Amino acid sequence: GSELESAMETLINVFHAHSGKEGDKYKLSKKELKDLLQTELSGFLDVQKDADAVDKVMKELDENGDGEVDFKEYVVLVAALTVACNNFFWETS
Amino acid sequence: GSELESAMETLINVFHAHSGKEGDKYKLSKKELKDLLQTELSGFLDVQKDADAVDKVMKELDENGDGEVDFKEYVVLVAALTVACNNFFWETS
Amino acid sequence: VSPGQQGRISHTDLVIGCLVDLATGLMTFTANGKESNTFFQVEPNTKLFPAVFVLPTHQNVVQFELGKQKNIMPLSAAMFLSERKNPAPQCPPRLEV
Amino acid sequence: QPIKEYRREGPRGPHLVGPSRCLSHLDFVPCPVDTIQIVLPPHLERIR
Amino acid sequence: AIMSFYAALIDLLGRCAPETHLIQAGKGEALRIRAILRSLVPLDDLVGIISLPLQIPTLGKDGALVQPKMSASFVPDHKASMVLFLDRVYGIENQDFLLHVLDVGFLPDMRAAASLDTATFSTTEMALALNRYLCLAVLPLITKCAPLFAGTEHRAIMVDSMLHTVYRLSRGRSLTKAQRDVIEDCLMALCRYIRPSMLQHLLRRLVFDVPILNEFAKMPLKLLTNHYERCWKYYCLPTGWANFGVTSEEELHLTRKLFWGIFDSLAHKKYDQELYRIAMPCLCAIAGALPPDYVDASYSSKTEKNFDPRPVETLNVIIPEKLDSFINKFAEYTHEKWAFDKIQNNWSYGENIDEELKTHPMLRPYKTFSEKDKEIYRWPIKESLKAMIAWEWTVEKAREGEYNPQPPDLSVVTLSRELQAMAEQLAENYHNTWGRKKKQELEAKGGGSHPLLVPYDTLTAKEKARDREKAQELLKFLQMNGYAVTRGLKDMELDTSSIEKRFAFGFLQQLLRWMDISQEFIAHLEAVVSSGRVEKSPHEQEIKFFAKILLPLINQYFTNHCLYFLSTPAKVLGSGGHASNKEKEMITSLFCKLAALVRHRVSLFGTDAPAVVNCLHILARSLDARTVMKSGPEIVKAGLRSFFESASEDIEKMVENLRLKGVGQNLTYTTVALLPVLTTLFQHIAQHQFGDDVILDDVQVSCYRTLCSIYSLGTTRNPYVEKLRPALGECLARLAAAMPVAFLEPELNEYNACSVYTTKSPRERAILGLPNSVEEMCPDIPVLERLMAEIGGLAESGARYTEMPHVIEITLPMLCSYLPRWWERGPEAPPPALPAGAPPPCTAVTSDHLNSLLGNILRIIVNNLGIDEASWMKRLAVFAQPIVSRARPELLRSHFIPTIGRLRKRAGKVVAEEEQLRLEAKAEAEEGELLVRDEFSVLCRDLYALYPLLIRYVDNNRAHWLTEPNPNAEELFRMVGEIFIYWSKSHNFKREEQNFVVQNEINNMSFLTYSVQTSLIVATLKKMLPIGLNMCAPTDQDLIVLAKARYALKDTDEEVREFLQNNLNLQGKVEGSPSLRWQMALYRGVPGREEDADDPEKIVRRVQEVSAVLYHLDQTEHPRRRA
Amino acid sequence: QSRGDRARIFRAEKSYAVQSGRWYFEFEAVTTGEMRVGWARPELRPDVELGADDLAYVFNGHRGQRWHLGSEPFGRPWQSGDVVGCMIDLTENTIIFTLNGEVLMSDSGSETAFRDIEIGDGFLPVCSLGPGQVGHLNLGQDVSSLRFFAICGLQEGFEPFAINMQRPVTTWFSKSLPQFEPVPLEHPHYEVA
Ligand SMILES: [Ca+2]
Ligand SMILES: [Ca+2]
Ligand SMILES: [Ca+2]
Ligand SMILES: [Ca+2]
Repeated sequence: GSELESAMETLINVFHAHSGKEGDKYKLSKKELKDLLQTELSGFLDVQKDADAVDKVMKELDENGDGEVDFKEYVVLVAALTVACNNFFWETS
Repeated sequence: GSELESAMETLINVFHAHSGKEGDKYKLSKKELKDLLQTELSGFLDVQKDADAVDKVMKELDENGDGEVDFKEYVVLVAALTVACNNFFWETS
Repeated sequence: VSPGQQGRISHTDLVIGCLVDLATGLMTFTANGKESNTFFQVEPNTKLFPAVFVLPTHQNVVQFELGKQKNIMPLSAAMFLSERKNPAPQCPPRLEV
Repeated sequence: QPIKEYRREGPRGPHLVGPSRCLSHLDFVPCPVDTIQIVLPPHLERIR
Repeated sequence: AIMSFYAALIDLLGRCAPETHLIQAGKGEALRIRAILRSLVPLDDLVGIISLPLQIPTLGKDGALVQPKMSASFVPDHKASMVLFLDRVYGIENQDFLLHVLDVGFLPDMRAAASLDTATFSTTEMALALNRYLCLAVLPLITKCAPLFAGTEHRAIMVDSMLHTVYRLSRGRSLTKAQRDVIEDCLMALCRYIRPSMLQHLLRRLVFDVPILNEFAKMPLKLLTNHYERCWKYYCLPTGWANFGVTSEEELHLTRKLFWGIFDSLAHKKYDQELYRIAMPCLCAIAGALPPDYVDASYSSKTEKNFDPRPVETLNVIIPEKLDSFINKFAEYTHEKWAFDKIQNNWSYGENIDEELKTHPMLRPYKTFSEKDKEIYRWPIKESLKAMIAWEWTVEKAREGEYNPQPPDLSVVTLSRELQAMAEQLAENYHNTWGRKKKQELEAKGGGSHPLLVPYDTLTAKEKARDREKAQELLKFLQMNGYAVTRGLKDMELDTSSIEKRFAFGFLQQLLRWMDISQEFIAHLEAVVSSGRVEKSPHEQEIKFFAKILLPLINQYFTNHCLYFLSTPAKVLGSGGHASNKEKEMITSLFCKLAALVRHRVSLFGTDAPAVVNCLHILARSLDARTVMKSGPEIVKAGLRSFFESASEDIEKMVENLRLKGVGQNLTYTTVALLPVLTTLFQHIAQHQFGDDVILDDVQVSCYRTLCSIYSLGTTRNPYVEKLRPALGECLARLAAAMPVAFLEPELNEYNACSVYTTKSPRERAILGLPNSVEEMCPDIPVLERLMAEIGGLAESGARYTEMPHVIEITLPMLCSYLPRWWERGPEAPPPALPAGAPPPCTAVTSDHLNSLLGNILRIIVNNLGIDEASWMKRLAVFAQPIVSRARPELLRSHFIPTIGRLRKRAGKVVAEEEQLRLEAKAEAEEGELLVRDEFSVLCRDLYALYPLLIRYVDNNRAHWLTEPNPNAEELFRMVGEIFIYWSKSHNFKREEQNFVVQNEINNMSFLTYSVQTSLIVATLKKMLPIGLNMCAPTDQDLIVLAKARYALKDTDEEVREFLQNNLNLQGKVEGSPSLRWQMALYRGVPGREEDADDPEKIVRRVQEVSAVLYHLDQTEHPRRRA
Repeated sequence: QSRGDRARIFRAEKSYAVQSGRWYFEFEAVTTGEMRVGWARPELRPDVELGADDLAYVFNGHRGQRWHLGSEPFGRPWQSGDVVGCMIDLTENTIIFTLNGEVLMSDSGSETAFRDIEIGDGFLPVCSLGPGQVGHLNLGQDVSSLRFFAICGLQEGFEPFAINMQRPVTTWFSKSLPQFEPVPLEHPHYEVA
């Protein structure tokens, strides 16, 4: 419903926050991306704890290789993983 | 902190609740998805005119060829819809 | 109703016959064939409607029987002038509850 | 007064009147709440 | 082979059967084919085949499995073809036929499958085939035909049997997931359409099945949610849901038992996302359905407790000789009472028992009564007394107790509440013994549940009576023989206490206990977040339960039953029933505790904070302050006063911080919760007129501090301040409405009885922090006269919103909410107490003050017309709606007419721009299109801003205008009509109308008391149109009829004027029709009309105006995600 | 007394049933107690309460409710002397109730009190006066006598119910004197064979 609309709105809010946190126009540098991540998902997600994972995620997110992430890429993949977690939780765990 | 988790859990509540009442308790059947979208978005969706459009979009959205929309597929599509809404925001001028 | 039978669902049916002698203006009542003390006297030229007041207690509530005992005319003969001397019981369509 | 009237005259026209409340002979019988069963506690008798 | 062939042939024919849509369309070929098939296969033969029984496996031959050779016998798949043919060809449409086939052929099959569901038989080939046959052919058919089940009371026993059987089969194991889904869908489909009273027995089973909250229990949650949501009318309304009767006492008892069982089990159980999300709707539904004031006939303080049928242990304990004497006495009494039953049945003594003979050999005196039968009669009594001893029930002889039967009479002897309860538990033990016997029988049979296996208490009252006769007989014989027995009933200790026993009472008490738990774990969470951050969170279970269940439950319950909590005993606002003073007290306690819980701790709640605040709003709405203030515990009184005082402290703390981590926390807490919740509380107080009673003493002092701090903040200037201004203004307006002291009129305060100074003694209010003089309560607030003179001066200056941002946002709402509240308290108002000695009014407000005020607001808006952004304007209009009711008539000529006229001129100019743009094409058209769009948007904003005042004014003065002709009113009609003409002409104007009403979240119907009918412009035109018709002459209606035709022809305005001019002598004739006669009569009866219709130019202009209005009114009334 | 019989019903005669058009009449409540007013079909039953059956559509004042096949809150209660104007528009199949010349509105805000009415036999003015109440039914035989007709209804084109009836409209009331009547052939409970 409008609640799901507000969910997309929250995604957009959090994105634009860290896109301008370091001033990277509207696109997440490696540092913006890291800080973003450990801010939004405290717990299940790791960037400081897993810097090699952060680097591999930099490469994977930036298939284009730009090193910056716009809205499409992370929305797709991050939404997929973050929702599929609970689907697995119900299924088995 | 956990605001993206809040958005994600709200998403889960909404689409699971919209799946269960109408059909199989978890996944997204065609009728489930049609009524779900009706519940979800108003004043923006163009699919309201024809449920056969919902049917064919379901057919594509089920590249796995099962007639049931997977949660990951649905979330990635609604992320693309977030993409469309951000494009709407920019188009505004 | 007998006092002994009182308080028990009776397996029998009760029959109450109401007799009116028009010439003498007299009315009597007989229960199951046994005469009852209750009697009434009425003025001449009075009109009386057969009647029953009942609180339903079973599917089968009551029945108006227009019979005739020995040497007593039925009700239809009194009710209709044409049948004034006919002794065979009748229930023409006009007669209804 | 008239008895069991349903119509009355008035300034603008006829008034339709609904059924009237009627007093019953029993209404005159004074019925207080029974009190014989009640026995006075001593702490209430001294106040009595 | 032969059964297979015939089944295959029938299946083939059924498949050949035409589709339902073709049959409905009536295709002759399809109807012919269906007729041929019906002739080939007789229906009765299909019913017989479905009826035919299937051999089922048995545990015979020394516990072995006798499974029929599937390939060599009659199999469910064979019946599947028959069912398919019966559905496709003959179809089921008659309720009687449905019941007939169901009973004869289907119901036996589902009974057999349920029976075979046991462990040994679960995996048998025949059992699996039955599951397949059912879930593939039978269950879907019943689901499709479910609606026919309405009004089936005549076969109620069979319907209830079907429901029980289907539920048992659903629980059955070894089912595939699809099979279980089909069965569950059938269950919901049946329960949706079947009558509520039917569900009594099924719900009774569920009361015991669900509370365990196992995996198999989830479907019942949805089932109960749907049923209770659908039938809430039938369960709570005293009258009962239309045509469906009313709930029964036992049914309501089952409802309460189920509610509390689910509540306790959910509270105890650890977290589970799916289970909690499924539960919360169910708990809300039962909470709504159950009556607020319902009281159970029987209450169990002990609240004892797939099923446990073991009886209460009695054999372990021994029997005293005293109780043995009682055993002999009750044995002879029971023998005598049995002989009394025999004499009632006409049975006598005999040599042997024979029904026809009606004689009995044991019908002999107790002296000759055989020992074996004597032991038979005594042993139940021995067991009962041993059960009493095991339960610790102690029986003491006060005195010894006192063929042709001679039974001691028990009717005269009664039983206290204790003894009635004891009879209940004795019947419970007897029923448990019965269930133990049934348990041995079911063990031998290999499965199943006896219908009476369900707990005794859950059993219906009449069914409970069956064991209660013997239980209560034993209890009364104990009493007569002199046994005094008592265990110290906590039930009697509680006493009847109907108020405490009300369901709402227990619900609220549990809520308060959970509230204490909330305080505890919020303190723990605050400590851990402050220091020693760690993730154990032992209360995590309680936190999740609170947030997920209790808060939504609070919201739903106190929204659905707000009326019951507010209705006073004297006056019943709701449908029926009124809460107790104690119930109101716990409501207030909950409100204060929740306010304290959320105080300064909103960030901790986070995503749950909005739900918490919604619960605050609902509790504030349902709160009844007047009763508690008049009478209530000093502790709850102090809780409410402390909430008010802390709110004042928080808002003043705002004020100074705003003037410039804890500060930011206070800011966000006040912005999110304290201000809106306080606003809602004040609004409720104002609506219910509770202000005089509730706002007194310390409450008044806190309210003064809040008011004056808000006003000082408003006077202060800052960007974040102007951000906060709207909410502050709304809150202060509500506070002004609630306030019972004329703060704006200190000079006359002494008259006000309801004032802090008058109530408190001079010796008092010095110990308190109260200024000696009322003027110093706070001097910053100006007096009413100076406020009025100022606001008039600024209005005349016509300065800008930016010039006076504080005024419009705060002072105007304050003052427009102030005048109405104090107008009645002041003079010049209906004086109901005129005959009695009336003290001089505390306020001096008069209608002229309100009139001047309204003229001022009109002046400010008219001055501010045309500005790019005036979002404050809509809020000002809504806040100013209340005053307009008393506006004096001359306002229309002084302010409205020029005001709306300027807007009419602006509309003309902008539409002129629109036609010029239309003439422009391509890039010329595109440029300036957004321009004209913006002018339309700002004009629409101003237009909505102005109307609601105008609408409410019209409502008040329409009587005057329509009673007596008014040239000014006629001019206003012309003007509004022209505006509507522009509206109808310009499509862009309409779309911008919709854009504004949607974007600005305007509730369009609220102003009247979103669609075109809801659109204000058409609403305004309709509201004024009667004046336009009235000012016209009845005769001229034919001219309007012709003018509307010309407008349909799309002729120019001058063209239609000239048409009427040349057709001027086409006037209607009074002699022509009679209606015109009384039209003419009324028209003449109204004065001043002898001068009407003197000029044909007047006639034609009037007709043209009205026709232009009606034609466009008729046009109005009657006409990317996918990409 | 029995509540099914407690209130007297006064209706117009059956021969005045209106099949089409827009009709108006007024009902002044000389007392604030229980009183219903509206439109009933010609086959209205004396014993059944107004608006508790499909036959009648009415507005009850003392509580502020609209009755048809039950009750639903609607409008506001009147005070003594208030005039309820009842309007029926058969071209639109709607019934409107106005108080003191102002149109009453339901909770949803809809102006029409009742909607989607099938003409059927027709409609007649009707009122029900609970015990101890007095009302005044103006059917517009003298158009000037009406109080709020000009303010509301006149411009809308509604007609006084008896605007052109030279003789006063005849009324039938629910006389509460029991009398014997033949057992109905379709009586739900009692069957005579
Ligand atoms: Ca960026
Ligand atoms: Ca990238
Ligand atoms: Ca699904
Ligand atoms: Ca798929």
